[PDB]
Amino acid sequence: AMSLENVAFNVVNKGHFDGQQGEVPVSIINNTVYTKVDGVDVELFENKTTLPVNVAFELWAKRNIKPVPEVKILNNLGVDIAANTVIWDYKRDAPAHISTIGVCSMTDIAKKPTETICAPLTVFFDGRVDGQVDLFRNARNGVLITEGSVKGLQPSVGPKQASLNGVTLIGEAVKTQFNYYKKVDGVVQQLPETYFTQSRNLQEFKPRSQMEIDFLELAMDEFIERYKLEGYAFEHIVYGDFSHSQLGGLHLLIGLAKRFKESPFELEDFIPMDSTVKNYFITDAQTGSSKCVCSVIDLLLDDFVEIIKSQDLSVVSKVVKVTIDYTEISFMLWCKDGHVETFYPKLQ
Amino acid sequence: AMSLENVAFNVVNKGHFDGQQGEVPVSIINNTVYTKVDGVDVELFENKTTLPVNVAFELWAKRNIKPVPEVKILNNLGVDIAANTVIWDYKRDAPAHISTIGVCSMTDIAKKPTETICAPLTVFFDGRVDGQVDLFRNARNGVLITEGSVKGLQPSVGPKQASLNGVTLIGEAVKTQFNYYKKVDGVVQQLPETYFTQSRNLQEFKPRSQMEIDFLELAMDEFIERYKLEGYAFEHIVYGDFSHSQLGGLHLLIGLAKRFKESPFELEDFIPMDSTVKNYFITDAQTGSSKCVCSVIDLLLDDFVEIIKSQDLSVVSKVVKVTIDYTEISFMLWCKDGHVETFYPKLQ
Amino acid sequence: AMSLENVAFNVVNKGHFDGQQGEVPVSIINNTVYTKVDGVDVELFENKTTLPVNVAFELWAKRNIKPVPEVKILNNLGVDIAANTVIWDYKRDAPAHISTIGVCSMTDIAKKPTETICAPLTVFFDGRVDGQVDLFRNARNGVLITEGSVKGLQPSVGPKQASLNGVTLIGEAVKTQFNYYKKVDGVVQQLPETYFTQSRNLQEFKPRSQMEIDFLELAMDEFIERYKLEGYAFEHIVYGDFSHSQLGGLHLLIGLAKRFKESPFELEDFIPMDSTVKNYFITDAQTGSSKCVCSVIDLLLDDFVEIIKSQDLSVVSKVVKVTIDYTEISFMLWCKDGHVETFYPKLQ
Amino acid sequence: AMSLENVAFNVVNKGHFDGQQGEVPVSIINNTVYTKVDGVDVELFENKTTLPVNVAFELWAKRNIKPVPEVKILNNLGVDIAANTVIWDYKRDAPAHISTIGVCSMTDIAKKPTETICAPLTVFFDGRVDGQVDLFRNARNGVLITEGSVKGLQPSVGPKQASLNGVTLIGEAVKTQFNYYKKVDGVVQQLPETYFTQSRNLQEFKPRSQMEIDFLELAMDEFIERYKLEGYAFEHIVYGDFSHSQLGGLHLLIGLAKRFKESPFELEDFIPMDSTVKNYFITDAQTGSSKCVCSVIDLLLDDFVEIIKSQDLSVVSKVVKVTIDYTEISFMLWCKDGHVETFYPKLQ
Amino acid sequence: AMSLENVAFNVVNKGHFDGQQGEVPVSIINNTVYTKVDGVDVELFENKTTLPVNVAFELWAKRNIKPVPEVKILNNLGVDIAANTVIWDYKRDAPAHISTIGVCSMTDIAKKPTETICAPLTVFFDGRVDGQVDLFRNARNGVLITEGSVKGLQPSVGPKQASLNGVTLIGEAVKTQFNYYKKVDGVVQQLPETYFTQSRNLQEFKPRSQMEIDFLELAMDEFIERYKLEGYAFEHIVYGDFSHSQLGGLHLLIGLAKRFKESPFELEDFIPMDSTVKNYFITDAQTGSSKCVCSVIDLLLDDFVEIIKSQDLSVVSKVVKVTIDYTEISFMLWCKDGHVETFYPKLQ
Ligand SMILES: Fc1ccc(CNCc2ccccc2)cc1
Ligand SMILES: Fc1ccc(CNCc2ccccc2)cc1
Ligand SMILES: Fc1ccc(CNCc2ccccc2)cc1
Ligand SMILES: Fc1ccc(CNCc2ccccc2)cc1
Ligand SMILES: Fc1ccc(CNCc2ccccc2)cc1
Repeated sequence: AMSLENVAFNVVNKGHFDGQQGEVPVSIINNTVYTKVDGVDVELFENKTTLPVNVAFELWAKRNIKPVPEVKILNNLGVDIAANTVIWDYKRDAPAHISTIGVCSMTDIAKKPTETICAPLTVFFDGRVDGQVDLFRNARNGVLITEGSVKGLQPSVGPKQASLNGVTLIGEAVKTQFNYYKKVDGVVQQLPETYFTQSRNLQEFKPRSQMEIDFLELAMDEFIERYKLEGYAFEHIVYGDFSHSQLGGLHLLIGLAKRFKESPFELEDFIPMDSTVKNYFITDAQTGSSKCVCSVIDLLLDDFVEIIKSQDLSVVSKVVKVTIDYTEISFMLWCKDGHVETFYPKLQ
Repeated sequence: AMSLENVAFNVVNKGHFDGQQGEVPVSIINNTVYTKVDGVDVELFENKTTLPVNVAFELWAKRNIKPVPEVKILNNLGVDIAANTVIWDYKRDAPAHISTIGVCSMTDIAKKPTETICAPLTVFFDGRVDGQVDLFRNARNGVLITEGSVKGLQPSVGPKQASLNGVTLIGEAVKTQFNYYKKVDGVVQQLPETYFTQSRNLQEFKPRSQMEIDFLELAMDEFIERYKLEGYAFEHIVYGDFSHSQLGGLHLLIGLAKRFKESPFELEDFIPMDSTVKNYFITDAQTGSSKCVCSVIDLLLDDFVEIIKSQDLSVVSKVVKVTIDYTEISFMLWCKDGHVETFYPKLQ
Repeated sequence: AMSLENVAFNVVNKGHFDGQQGEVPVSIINNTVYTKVDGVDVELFENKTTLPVNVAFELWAKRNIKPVPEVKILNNLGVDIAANTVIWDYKRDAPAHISTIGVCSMTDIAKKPTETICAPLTVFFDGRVDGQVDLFRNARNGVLITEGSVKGLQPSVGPKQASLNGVTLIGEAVKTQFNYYKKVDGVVQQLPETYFTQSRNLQEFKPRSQMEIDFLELAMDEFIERYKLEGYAFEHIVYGDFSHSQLGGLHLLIGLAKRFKESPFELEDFIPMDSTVKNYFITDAQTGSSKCVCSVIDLLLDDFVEIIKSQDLSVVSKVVKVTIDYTEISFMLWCKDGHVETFYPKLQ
Repeated sequence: AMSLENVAFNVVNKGHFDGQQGEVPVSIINNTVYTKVDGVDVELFENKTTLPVNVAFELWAKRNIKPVPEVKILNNLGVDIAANTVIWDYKRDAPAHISTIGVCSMTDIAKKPTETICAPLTVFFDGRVDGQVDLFRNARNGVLITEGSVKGLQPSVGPKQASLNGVTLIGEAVKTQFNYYKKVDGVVQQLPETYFTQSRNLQEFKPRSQMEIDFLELAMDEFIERYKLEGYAFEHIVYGDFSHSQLGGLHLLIGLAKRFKESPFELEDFIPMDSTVKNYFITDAQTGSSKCVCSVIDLLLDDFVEIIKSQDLSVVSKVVKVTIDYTEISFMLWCKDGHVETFYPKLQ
Repeated sequence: AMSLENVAFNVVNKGHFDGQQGEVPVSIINNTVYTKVDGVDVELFENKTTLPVNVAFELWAKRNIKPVPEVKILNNLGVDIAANTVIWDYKRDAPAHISTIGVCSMTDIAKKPTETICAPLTVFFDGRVDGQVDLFRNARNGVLITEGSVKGLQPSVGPKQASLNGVTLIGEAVKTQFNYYKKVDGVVQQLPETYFTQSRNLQEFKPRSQMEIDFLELAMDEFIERYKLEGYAFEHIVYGDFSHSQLGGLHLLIGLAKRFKESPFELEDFIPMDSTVKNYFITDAQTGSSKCVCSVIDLLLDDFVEIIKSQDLSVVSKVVKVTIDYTEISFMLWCKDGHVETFYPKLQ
């Protein structure tokens, strides 16, 4: 017995849709959902999605309030829909999927993922929910996350971090590291050996290794000397080159964070969404150096060092493919006389 | 247990809100209420009101589908709100009243007209509903319509016509003529002696007396001779004067209807609402004569002749107040040498 | 090379999208698509769909401008999507299907109906287009219309009428009667024996048989005597019963059209869409008789007489299922002492 | 002292902006301007323009309520702006010009047409307004309409018809035929010899010559014999050819009007604006014949016969340029063995 | 070959419109431009302008991504339009000019600034673009910025700072100080000797002279003693007077910045735009002192000291006109017994 007034009642008294019974007066004026509280209209939800206001309101209310995989991971693993839940994309203020399975009468393509309409879709199953592991086994295409082992199925250990209500974190009171499983056309497909991005903020950056603690504390010349990174172009790639009108390098987020405490800069996120490699139109406020498309990845500095110090440096220009967050991130490695010149996450 | 989906279910399966149980998927895109019918969004309601889309949707669904007094009569009798119903203003595509009594949680000022909030409002009571006559007796201010006689109360016989779902008609299968009662500050008022407008369409005009049958059939000179209307300016007032750049007269709808069969014309209803006297920016397509504000009343021709012959014709210009549809309509009577020049419903 | 400006160029110079090259300046203000014509913004399209303005603009521009099956027939045959065309629903001012195959990059689920995403959808194939008959043979689910005979396949002769640009007509200069074929899970289905609705307007009604010519010309008592329809309740079912406050019967459009010449009435199409049985909130302007849900079907009078005389009249109330426009329409047959009382298209 | 509330006061009490003083409460909800009338919001204006709601409201209120040249004539004469008035385009529900001279503070480029900003614009001057003829003399570019003769200036007699409040008419109580004058770069131009379109409706068509009276009354074979039009392709050009799937000809509105009495048809005005030649996506309801772009001109039949008989019929295909409504209209004349095949207003 | 999809393709792959070829799917829902990225709609632009969504999208995409003069400077110099570029007003989230020259088909008044329509407009020319200096020479009215000297033309050295992508900065890797030239009616007009505002933030304030370093470090009494500013009312003008219910003075931004580190305050920018003198409705959170219109200018403290210590202090109240950012900023100087009382940027 689903209604706009019942969804709004749950939002008011529970913080989200909890399945409780009751109704509150609701008014819809344009893209905002209001509720009458003692004679005054109070704002409950503002629709920033491409879905009707009341439909988006309900999907937001029915969002998954448990630690869930980050949207970048589920996209990298080809997820089209989520089974009996709404994975909310907080980076886009909209559902990660536009169609649902057993969530909202307006977006539901099916009530159960067993329906033949779901067959060609990679459905996401949450093993922490009863019967979801069995549904993964019966579905043609899908992705499964589990807290433990699923008998017979070879797991892929995922990232330490999951997104809890938009807050990406490594769980202390909750489990955020999941075992991942994928199926394509009924066959369990083996997930590749992968690196993971650390999902850190530029303004809230914290080092997660001694190399990262040393990068932010030590100066450019002594860090490169301490970690033997001579001839690997860290001065351009990680640190940046703001001397000319076009910003040079600055492809690792640790280098951007080190730069941010000295000089502020405008990172224009021209495609606001979650991805393994993010692109920004950067403008440096101190020098006036700028780059229209500055591809930035947040790898653990040790992992970027392991990738860069595992490449052949004798080719003028070659594509270096690396598996990060399950997807193959192609990099452009440029060399000269046995030393690196640049190594950026190649733009496609 | 009121909801958007339940109101929409009733609209789909019953034509209006009938109190039935059930829900249909609803989507709100801007000011339109849609419903999913076999995978396609079908339009259910387009909000032309100043109220939120879903609030207006519900009040429209909960509209009174019985013959009710025309909004002009209800305004003339100073009604503010309706008791336990929604009088829908089809001429404005909105409720006749913005606040309700026991209809919608969003517009309800009270659940029962007995509440002290209703005390200063002239509440409309429908005698055909059980207990509404008793509520009129207990209310401080109000208007009551009844099909029969009320104990002790002296009635006022209203118009022959009522509005059934926007279609104004004189009932054959239903009763449309009501007894009217009014109360101001607890005191049963004596309603005035009044004329009634006939509420006819220009394109669907039908004569309702031998004088009206003769007006439309006979020529100007013959009709005025037959009914001895010489010196009463019917040639200007009723028939019209399209010889100059400014349209002369044409204040009675019977003369507009006679004119409409011969030559078409543009009536610009610049204030779309129901009123005893309607104003139109008229442009005659044949001659090119026009009038910015052409006040038109639809009186029975016999009633207009009775009013015009009941006047003193010795004043150059005087205001002639006539009680029509219970309200006092001011007319401007202009005379010259004992004869009328014009008699129009005063632009005030 | 698809763009908003190119679609708009085609609309301006060709009347619809014809694949021509060129661009015109376009401006989008809210839900309207405008074009600059000599310095003035001219309206090109107003979006009445649930899709983004520019997406709907393109699908409308790319609509099928050839006689196509009526949306009621296509729904009745369970069609989900059209192959390499846009069937435009003129009764809803929106595409008949929200997803396309090889039409618009925004709505396209696939470029060709052979893609595995189309497999569970009943794709509509137009035999008049090269290679569409072969695609029907290869598709798992689908509906096929052809002007001629298909090798091996047993046809179903459809309605005489098709919809050409929203104008339903029986072709004289074009062919509008199609052979229909259906496939479910790869198996060519045997379509049922069906009656067809005549798709006539209330205001533009024309008789299509001597019985219909006699119905509109003769009086109630004479027609029923001439065609020996005594005891079949035609006086209530077809003609109508406007004597009481609730309109009795009036389920056949021929009786509504006969009534319309004498007295006008308000048909409130509360679910604006194309269907075999249409429901209307009717209000008769002469009597004041009304019905919230008045189910109306436009069968050829001969076909309704053949259906009503092919029934057992000994049950107080039974459901009579009739295959009309390929779908099973349930009727409610009410009898008393061997005679009919009512026979309406069941409100279910 | 201009305000939204004062414009709205004038609209309510005068039908349009008359310069009167006073204010009424106004509320703006989205694109509609409402006014509070006795506690209920009444709609005053719905913005169908590309301008802000209140700006468009004011320009509409300040529209020219005198017979003015039709927007097709004003465009043909290359007018950009009107001097101290608003020419309202009723075919587009918007001002004919987006910028004003002494009308609205929001759209005003200048308070007087003498300002140097107006210098490169062809300003329209209405001779019926005091001082407008003198302003035409002083302006660099402009168009002037007058009821009488202007000293020294050689006139161009315009169309018999002008547009009075959207109603195109030939004045009986007003003058609608104007003398036209044009100036380009300070030089009084000699306007060309021109034909005029008759600006008639398809549904409200009236013949304006004996040839037009004979066209609508006589049959195709009789009319062509009476007026000796053998070999001029009137059977295709004027009458139409609905035998094939593509509608043949039908370029003259008199032939469309003759056709309309017999069979109805859908004229899709895909570019809603006023022009000398109008294009329509036509669909004939009887035959099912259709044409994506059917160019239609309303010339007096005598003028079309004078044009078609004034041509050389020995070229397979040539462009025939005709001055109509002051603009050069290109026609495509197709001949074969000394006879016409088609002569349509060229799709360019 | 300009299109919405091509502009959106450039925004996605280049950060701005770079002239590249290609298209991405675009959807417009209300005032937001979305793009389909792997089946999910990602937001690309939200229209905060008074222009149509797609028109504003294109002008924003085509914005000048080089250091350009600040909008306050170009307004002060009377600029109406920019030649073959879009100067984007980041303080208003809209183009600095509503009409373009060779940028967008919808906003273009001309393709080249040489067109006679541009003649009365002060067109902005960027000398850094090939042929723009020659176009300035040929234009009737205009403003020209150059990095070097233009033979014969007497330059005006502009501000040290220019706006690079909304970030106002003094160039280190780019040149931000330009030579300015102006022409009025074909004549090169001599630019006045002017002071420049420093364009600093209240929250991000940095001193740019020893006097400013001393103002923020030293207390009120020792700064005024060190710089001999006794009897010049710096205690009221620069520092502020929060003792009464109406805030006293606080007209220099350096004084506001000094105050901000001690006590926070609400600066209500009631006219959000770039100007030499900014007005704010200030409310001091600590004391509760407030001023409806508090005019604030950011002059270098040395320049304000040079202006105040160059005035005659014997008049009770006089207007002191000073040229700042090329425009004459009139100040109100109030004196008493040879000492200043107040000196604020006079409100007009
Ligand atoms: F839970 C969900 C998480 C993410 C999504 C959207 N992923 C779209 C995609 C599909 C195929 C390949 C790459 C991306 C949908 C639901
Ligand atoms: F049923 C209804 C019918 C009419 C109304 C609105 N009447 C407004 C009014 C109030 C006082 C004097 C004049 C007009 C409200 C409900
Ligand atoms: F051409 C088209 C015509 C019609 C449609 C929509 N039919 C929806 C439907 C699906 C299943 C059963 C009943 C109705 C889609 C495309
Ligand atoms: F009164 C008016 C009537 C018409 C207009 C608009 N005419 C636009 C145009 C300009 C140049 C050539 C062709 C068309 C503006 C005001
Ligand atoms: F690049 C541009 C920068 C600024 C503008 C807007 N300046 C408007 C103005 C005009 C006259 C005097 C004062 C202000 C337009 C384009």
